[PDB]
Amino acid sequence: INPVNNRIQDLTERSDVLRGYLDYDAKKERLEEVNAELEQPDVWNEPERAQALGKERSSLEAVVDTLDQMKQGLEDVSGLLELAVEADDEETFNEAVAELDALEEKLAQLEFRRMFSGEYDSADCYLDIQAGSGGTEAQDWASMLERMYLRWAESRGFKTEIIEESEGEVAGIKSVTIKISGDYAYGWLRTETGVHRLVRKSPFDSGGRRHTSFSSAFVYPEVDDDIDIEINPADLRIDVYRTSGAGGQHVNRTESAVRITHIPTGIVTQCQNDRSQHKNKDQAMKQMKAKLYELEMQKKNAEKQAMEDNKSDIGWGSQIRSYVLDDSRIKDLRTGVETRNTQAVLDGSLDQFIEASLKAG
Amino acid sequence: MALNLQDKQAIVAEVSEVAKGALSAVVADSRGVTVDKMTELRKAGREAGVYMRVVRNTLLRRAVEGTPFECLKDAFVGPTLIAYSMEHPGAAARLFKEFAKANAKFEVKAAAFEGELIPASQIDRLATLPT
Amino acid sequence: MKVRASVKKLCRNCKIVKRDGVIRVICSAEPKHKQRQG
Amino acid sequence: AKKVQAYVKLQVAAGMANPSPPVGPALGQQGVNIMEFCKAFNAKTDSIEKGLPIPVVITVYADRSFTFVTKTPPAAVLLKKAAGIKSGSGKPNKDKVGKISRAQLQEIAQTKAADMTGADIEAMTRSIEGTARSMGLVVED
RNA sequence: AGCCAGGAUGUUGGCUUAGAAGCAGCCAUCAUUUAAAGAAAGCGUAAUAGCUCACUGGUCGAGUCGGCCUGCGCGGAAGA
Ligand SMILES: [Mg+2]
Ligand SMILES: [Zn+2]
Repeated sequence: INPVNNRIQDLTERSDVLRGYLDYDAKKERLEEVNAELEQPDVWNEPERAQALGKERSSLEAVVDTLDQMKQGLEDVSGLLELAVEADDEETFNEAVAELDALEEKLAQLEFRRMFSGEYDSADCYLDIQAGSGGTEAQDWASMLERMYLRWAESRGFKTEIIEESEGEVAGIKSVTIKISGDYAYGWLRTETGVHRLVRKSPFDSGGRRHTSFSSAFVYPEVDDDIDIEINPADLRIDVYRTSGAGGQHVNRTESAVRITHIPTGIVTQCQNDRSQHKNKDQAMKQMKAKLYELEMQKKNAEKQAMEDNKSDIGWGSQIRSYVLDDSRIKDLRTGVETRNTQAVLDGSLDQFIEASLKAG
Repeated sequence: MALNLQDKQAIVAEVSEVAKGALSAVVADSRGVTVDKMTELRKAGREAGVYMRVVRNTLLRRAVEGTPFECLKDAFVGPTLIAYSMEHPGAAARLFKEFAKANAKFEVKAAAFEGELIPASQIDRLATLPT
Repeated sequence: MKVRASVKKLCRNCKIVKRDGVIRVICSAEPKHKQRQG
Repeated sequence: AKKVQAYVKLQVAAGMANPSPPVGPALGQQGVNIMEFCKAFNAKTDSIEKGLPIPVVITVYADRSFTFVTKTPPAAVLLKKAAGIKSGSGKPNKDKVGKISRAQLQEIAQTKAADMTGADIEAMTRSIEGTARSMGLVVED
C-alpha cells in the first residue's frame, strides 16, 4: 500500500488530461510536417523561412519531446516504484519519490505552457470595477464584489494598492482601481474581466422584491513602464481636481484625483495615490497606455486571433458570472462550474473558477 | 622581439641541445602548407618534443651562433631556410632517415633539407646509421 | 565621393593623397570611404 | 583517388542519427545520401556509448566515397556529465558549478588525448582546466 | 616595406529551456604544440565554400618608424 502510487495513479490520469489538452495526436502530426519542409533544398535559399521553420521546430520540440519524455519517463517511474515495493530497497523507495516529483515538475513546465502566458501575464496588473444602475443596490454589489477581491489576493499573498476609489453615495463605489503586485498577477486575474450578475432579495425595499444588480470588472496589466510604442499626443487632456472629503481616514489621505482621458476610442483613467500632481499623472498615463494596450489586443481577437469566425461573432464574454445569493448558486457562464458556497467565494475561494477560466483562456 | 638578451636564450637552448646530442638533421618550410604545418606540429608534439623544435633562425650570425661548440662546419648551412633537429635519447637516431621518410610521406616541397655534419654526411639520405 | 572640410583615415586600407593640391583619401575597400577636400 | 572533395564535421549525438531533421541541410549540399549517412554512423556507434555527444569527421572523394571518423566528446559537456550539473557560466567567476578532482581530470585528459592530439597528460589537464575555468567550473585536485 | 607561408589542435564554443565550425547578446581571457597563432581586424553567414592583420622565419640587404618644439605655405574660402 503506497499513497505515492495513489498519486502516480492521479498524475497519470492527469497526464491523460495533459495529453487531452494539447491534442497529442496532432502535436506529433504537425512536428513531422516541420520535418518534411526542412528537407526542401531551398532551406538555405529561403533564409527567413529557415529561421522560422527552425522556430516552428524548436517551439514544438520543447513540447512534443517533453510529451514523449513524460511518456517514457512515467513508464519507468511506474516501474521504479512497483519494483521498490516488491523488493524493499530503501534507496529505491527514496529515489522513486524524486522520480515522481520531477515528472510533476515537467507537468508544472506544461502548466505555464498550457496557460500560454505571453505578453504581460507574468506581470502585475490593475483592477477596474464599475457599479451598475439603480442606486444603492448597485454600489453595494460594487462594494461586496470589490472587497471580495481585496480579501482574495491577501490570502494568495498578492500585494494590494488602491490606485483610485470613487465612492458612490451610500455604502459603495461607482468606480475603483486597484494595483495587484505579484508574480503572474495578471495571469491569475486576466480572465475575470466582464460583467458580474448579482441576484438577491434587496434589503432596501419593504417586503421582498428579489432585485437583479449588475457590475463589471476590468483587468488590465502593467505594460513594463512603456509598450515601446508611444501613442501619447492623441488629444491629451488633464483635469486634476479635488476629491470627496478626506474625512478622518478616507483613502490614501490624498483626495487629489488626476482625471486623464484618451478622446479617440474614449479611454478614461484616473489616479489617487498622492498629493504630488506630477507623480499621479505619471502613474495614470502608465495605466492609460495599458488600458489602451488591452484595446490593441482585443482588435486582434476581433479579426482572427481567438474568435473562430464560423457563423457570426463567436464570443461576447460580458455575462461571465451569476451570483444568486438567495439560492446559494454561483454559476460561471463560460465553463459551467458551479458552487453551493456563497460566503466561501465571497471570502475568495475563486480557484475553482480560475481553472475554469484557465481552460478557455 | 628584443635585443641580444632574448636573442641569445634561444641559442643557449641550442647550446643545451649540443651538450650531448649528435646528428643534427634539418628541414625547410619556406613554403609549407597547412598540412605541411599540421604534420610538423602534430608529429613534433608526439615524437619526442625535446629536439624537434623548428629552429629556423638560420641567419649566418644567428645559426652560426648556435654552433661555435660542436661541428663549426655547420656554419655553411645558413641560407635556404634551415631548422635544426638533433637527437637527444639516441645518438645518431632515426631522425635522418625519418625526415627523408617524411619527404617520402607528405613533405614533397621542402627543397633545402640536407641534414648536418655531426657524423660528417649531407644531402644523400642514409640508412647505415642506427635508426 | 564624400566631401568634407575635415578628412581622415576611416579604415585601414584607405590612404592619403594630395591630388592637385586637393587633399584626397582613396580606398581599396568600401567605396563609401572615398573622401575629398579637407 | 585524392584527398578531399567535401570536408565537414557534424553529429552532436551518439545514438541519434536522423539524416533529414537536423542534418538534412548538411547532407544535400555535400552530396550525401540520407540512409547511407543514417547507417554509416550506426555502422560505428554500436560499440561506443549511445545518447552522449560524440562528433564526426567526413571526407568525400571524387568517386563518391564517404570515409567517416569519430572524435572525442567536448570538454564542456563531458565535464558537465563528470559533474552532473547542467550549467555554464553567465558571469565568469560568479556563476559557479561544482568541483572536479584532478583524479577525475586524469581519466578525462588521458581519454581526450586518446581521440585527439597532445603531448603531456598534465598539459592536456591544464587545457581542460583552462576550459574549466572558462566555463565557470571550480576545479580541485 | 614587398615577394613567399602559417594564422592550428584547444571546449563541434559554453550559458539566458532560440541556434554561435576565429566574427549578432553576456563571457571569459587559462593553455597545448609554441619559429609564432588573440574565441581577434574586416566581410562572405541558418555557424555555407575562404582570403588576410596581429606575431613569427627565408631572400634582397640598407637605414627606418613615428611623436614633440616651430618658420613659411595648402585645403576649409560661395554674391550678386
Ligand atoms: Mg590659411
Ligand atoms: Zn576605408
